[PDB]
Amino acid sequence: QVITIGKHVKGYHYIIANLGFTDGDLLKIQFGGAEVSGFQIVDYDDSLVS
Amino acid sequence: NSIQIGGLFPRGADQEYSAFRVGMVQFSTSEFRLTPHIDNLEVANSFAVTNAFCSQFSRGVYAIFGFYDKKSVNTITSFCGTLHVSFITPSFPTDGTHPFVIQMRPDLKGALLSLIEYYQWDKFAYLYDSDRGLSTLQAVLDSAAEKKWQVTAINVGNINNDKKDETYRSLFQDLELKKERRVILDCERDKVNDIVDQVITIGKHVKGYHYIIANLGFTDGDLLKIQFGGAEVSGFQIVDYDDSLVSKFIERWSTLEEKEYPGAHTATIKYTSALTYDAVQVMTEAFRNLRKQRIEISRRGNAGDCLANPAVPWGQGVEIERALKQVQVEGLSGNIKFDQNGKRINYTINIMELKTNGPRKIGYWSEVDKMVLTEDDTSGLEQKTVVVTTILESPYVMMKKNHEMLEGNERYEGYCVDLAAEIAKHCGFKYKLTIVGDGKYGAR
Amino acid sequence: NAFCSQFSRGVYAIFGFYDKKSVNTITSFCGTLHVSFITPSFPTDGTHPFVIQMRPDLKGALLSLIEYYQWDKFAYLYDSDRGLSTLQAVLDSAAEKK
Repeated sequence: QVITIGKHVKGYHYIIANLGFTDGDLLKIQFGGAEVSGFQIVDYDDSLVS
Repeated sequence: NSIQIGGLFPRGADQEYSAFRVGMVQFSTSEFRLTPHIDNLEVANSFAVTNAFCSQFSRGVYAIFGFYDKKSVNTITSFCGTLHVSFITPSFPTDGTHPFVIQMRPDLKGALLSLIEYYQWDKFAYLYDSDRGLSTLQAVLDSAAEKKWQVTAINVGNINNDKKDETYRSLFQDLELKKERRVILDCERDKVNDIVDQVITIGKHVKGYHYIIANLGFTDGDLLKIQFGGAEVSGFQIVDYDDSLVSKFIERWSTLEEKEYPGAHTATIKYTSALTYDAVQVMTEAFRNLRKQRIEISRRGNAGDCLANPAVPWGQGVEIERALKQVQVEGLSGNIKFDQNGKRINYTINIMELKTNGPRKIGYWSEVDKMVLTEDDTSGLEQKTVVVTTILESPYVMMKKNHEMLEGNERYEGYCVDLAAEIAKHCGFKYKLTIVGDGKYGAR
Repeated sequence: NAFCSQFSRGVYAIFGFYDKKSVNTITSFCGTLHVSFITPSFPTDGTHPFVIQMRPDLKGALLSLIEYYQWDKFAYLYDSDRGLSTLQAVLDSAAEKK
């Protein structure tokens, strides 16, 4: 609904409050203009993870 | 009289071919009938055009119908002038005035150059694809040279699909080198549906941008995802849905079976499909008139070789074409008339601009009467000039010496005249300077 | 008819000129009938098989020459009858080179 009204442009900023910040669709607003930041409890670069 | 006709469809035009069959259901009359030699074949290979053309010549059909390619437009003109075979197309308009060539798509350029001037533009980009022809592209640069316009033209359709993600990101940054706000798009509806998604991907649908779609089915694509974007997108309709004859057909169209007619169990229709349905209305009227004229078309279907040297023509098809251009009926495109070349006249296209409710009409453009807006003042809020009362006083309110040539708030000068701007500067309103009647300051 | 004549002759190579109205014709047959054709006329656009051409391209030298003359603004008269690929090509660089 944000990208519907186009509020992903430069000047906006968004913060997601969970641990799987990378779980949802981040791709459609990857090139939006705003800045979206979050967290990981899980690092994918670990051996035991990989 | 079931008459040998010829029909060549590009593979995929099934809604049109359904709408062809609807007009075949609708406009087939009692006495004379049609022998549809349907050719659902590709349009790219002119050899494949050729063998299918010589097939119906070997069939000796009395009319050929269907679409054509820009690669095959010089092919079919090289034969319809040659073999004297009257062909009818709904596809894009031709350039050269060719005989035995009938076309159903009206021109767009006269309304469009009106619309730019109606929007009163000076500088804009212009994306386009070569595959539809370039006569519009050639035409606009002429007026742009005349109207000193600064036009950026970029062909886009030769980009492959396999990289059709980053080329655009490369592309619109190049438009942001000049930071463009005014874009005219002229491609396919699907190409529009390709590119509009990439715009909303990078979010260039916000306020400040403006887009113009160069087709007749401006309302065909997804307008919904950018209905609430911020930019302004405007276009045209050859087909007005509010007509009775239209709405009757909509009741017929939507009630069709999707399996019995693919792509027909829908609310609205392609305007291409409308010209298909309009053509048979003409095409029955054509064979209607030669029986009213009592003209026999009694010629064999054994027309010989198309490579007969020389292939002898037959002048009844001259008279067939002669009776075509006198046809004036009412269809989904409305009133239709021809020139001496089969090119359409006496047509009128409306202007449709996407709004919050959706698309809406503001005006038309007749074929000769230019862009006349049709006037619906739905602006329920309009910023009223407020009433500023005062009285003539040096140095507060003094008449300008040339108040006669001047007008309104300019005729009044003095100290307070400066101040009235400042509050209007600060409080943003509009106003009108008015004078007290009796010339008194005021007492009970 | 002249093409099908030499096909009826079954000649081993066809040679000569062509039109911009017939360029889509001959490509629609040399790809089809697999007949190697050679032209000296203007260069083609699509990479077509069985199509041999003798005229080299002009656009790479010409865009060099404008930059060699270091230009910014100019008129450009042209005729459609030779093709328009040069016209399409220059507007791309003109958009790039403002």
